[PDB]
Amino acid sequence: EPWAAAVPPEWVPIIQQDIQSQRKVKPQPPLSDAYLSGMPAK
Amino acid sequence: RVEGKLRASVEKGDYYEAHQMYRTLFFRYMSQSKHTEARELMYSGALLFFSHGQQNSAADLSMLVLESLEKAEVEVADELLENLAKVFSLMDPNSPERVTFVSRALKWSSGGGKLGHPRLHQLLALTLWKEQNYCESRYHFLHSADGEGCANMLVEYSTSRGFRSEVDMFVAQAVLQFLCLKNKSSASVVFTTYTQKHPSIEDGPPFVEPLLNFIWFLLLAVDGGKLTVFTVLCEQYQPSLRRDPMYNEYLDRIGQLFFGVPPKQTSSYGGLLGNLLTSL
Repeated sequence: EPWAAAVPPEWVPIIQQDIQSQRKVKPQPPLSDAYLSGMPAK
Repeated sequence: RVEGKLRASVEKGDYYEAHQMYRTLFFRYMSQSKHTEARELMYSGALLFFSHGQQNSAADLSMLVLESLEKAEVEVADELLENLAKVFSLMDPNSPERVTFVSRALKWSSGGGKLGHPRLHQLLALTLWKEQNYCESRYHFLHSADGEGCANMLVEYSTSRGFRSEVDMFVAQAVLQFLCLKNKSSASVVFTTYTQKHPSIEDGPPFVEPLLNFIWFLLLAVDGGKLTVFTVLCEQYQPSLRRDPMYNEYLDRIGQLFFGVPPKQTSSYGGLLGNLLTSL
């Protein structure tokens, strides 16, 4: 994994785990009014 | 002196009459270059009308406070900002006048730099938070230097109004937007405060939530000036970053601002919503 050479060594297991976790299908439910209210607006 | 006589007219309920007399003396003092006396009288008059529920007159006198500040080319000072935020807090939250006042007060506070002064933004945000107008509070916190207040507000907002699937997203959204304003200090503080104080986030870093590790690592990479690290992080956390369509656009902007990488996303939800340069 080339990416592992690029980051601090102590980050590597964390990122490895997170790469695996993100493989799991977990669809985001429709985003709340509250969350979307933080979107950019003119 | 004259304040005594005007105050008596308001207390008698002659609001229209007192209002026009305040205006008369304002323009008279202004014509005589007595800008300070003009502002002081209008401010005390505004407060007096607010105490009687006379919002339209109070708001009008509040605009004349700003007229004096503008004409006299007064600079920001703590007392002036606190005065302007006090008047803001007394205005009807559902009046176009409050919108008008805020816009004009922030413009004055910029010393037309043209960014509204961050202490005024902070004061506004605090009021708006107390009023549970979280959407507007957040906007002003983002233009403030107050990451810690922002975080505490967002904990309340996320738990009160957000969904349980969004707990990590609210802090990601705030950090990324602070960084788009090149404010890495507040970005770090909002992250640290939010993750520690939020009831649904356990001890960390590292965190169980990948999006939170991404944001933690991103702050370290930006503060260290490490472009190669930044690039790896954005690549390996794409599944998390796709949860908000705008995250990759914020990261394009952040890459540009901190490292000079030309923006990569061909897509522009920004354009749809408002262009990122001019809609944060």
